[PDB]
Amino acid sequence: TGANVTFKVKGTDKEFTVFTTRPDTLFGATFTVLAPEHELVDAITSSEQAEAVADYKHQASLKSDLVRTDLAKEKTGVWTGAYAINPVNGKEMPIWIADYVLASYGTGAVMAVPAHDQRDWEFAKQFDLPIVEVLEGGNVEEAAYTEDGLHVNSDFLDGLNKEDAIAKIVASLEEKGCGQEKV
Repeated sequence: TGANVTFKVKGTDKEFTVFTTRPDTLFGATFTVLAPEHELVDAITSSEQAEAVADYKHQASLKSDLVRTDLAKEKTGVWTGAYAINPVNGKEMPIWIADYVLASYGTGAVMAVPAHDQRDWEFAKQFDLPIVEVLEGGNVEEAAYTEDGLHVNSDFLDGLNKEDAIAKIVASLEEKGCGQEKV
């Protein structure tokens, strides 16, 4: 009961898809995270980042899934040198690779919404990435707010609930060809 969302890689011919349960949190997506093992990684890595990205892929391949998805472990990762385009507002989002995302978790790609996902939150805090609230009810600078609330900072989604916003966002994307609901 989710949605596939497609992100273009800025300045290239490349794209990747993320599967998300919460397409309505799209305006809160401040970066994207690919599993170190994702197919796209080598293609979009900048020449400056290439060596750190290779050391990081090596290090992550030395860790089991269970270790990598252990919430208590320090968050770890490296910037690819590339940016993704948010299909709803064209904003640029850095593309990082990180342990905590597995190649088998969905598409191996997540749109990170640190304000409302604990793992993304901890990664954003670790790496000083921006945190933007889109569901009201919490204090996202101090703790991820992982519950439902009315939308804010979300343009045409402002004031709606989960069911409503999911409907509108999905329509907006299917019409553009940048998304679609998947089961």
